[PDB]
Parts: sequence; structure tokens; C-alpha cells
Amino acid sequence: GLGGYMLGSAMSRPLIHFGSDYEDRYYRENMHRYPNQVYYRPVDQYSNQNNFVHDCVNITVKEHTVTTTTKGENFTETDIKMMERVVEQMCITQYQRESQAYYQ
Repeated sequence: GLGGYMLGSAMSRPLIHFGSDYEDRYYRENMHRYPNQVYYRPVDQYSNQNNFVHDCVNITVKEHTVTTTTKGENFTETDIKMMERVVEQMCITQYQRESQAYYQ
């Protein structure tokens, strides 16, 4: 269905904290297990951030999980937490960038 969407070219990874130094590696070493892009629609027709991010996270984390399970990989509950937060941060980033270029 992502023909009816947009996909961002490769993004920054933020360095999200979680609460253990163990998790600093469980994120940082593991970055390649989480997406480097996010799927969306632009601010055209869909000027909100809330359901924009929540649906970007739905679409992207679903699609990325399928793309994992079709390769017989899996994700821990912590992996979903990271994924969700990175994916939200990357979506927020893109939307804030295009929103600012609209707010001008």
C-alpha cells in the first residue's frame, strides 16, 4: 500500500536512553535491527502530528516486523520500545522539517 505514501531517504539515528548501560549497547550495537528510514504522508492533506506519528509508527513498525519474520528473525519487547521511539523521533524530525518549511 506504500505507493499511496512517502518514504524518507536514510535518516539520522538519535541516541535514545532507556535506563541501563546494558541498553546503551542493546540499542547502539543493535541499530541495524531497527529501520534507518520511516514511512509517512507529508503535511499536504494531513496537517496533524499526533496521529501522523502514531500511524507512521503503526505502518513502519508493522512493515519492519513482517520484513523480520519473513527472514525468520524476531524482536524482544525492549526492541519494540526502541523501534517505536526511534521511528517516532524520525517521523517527528521529518514532519517538523516540512512543517517549518510550511510555517515560514
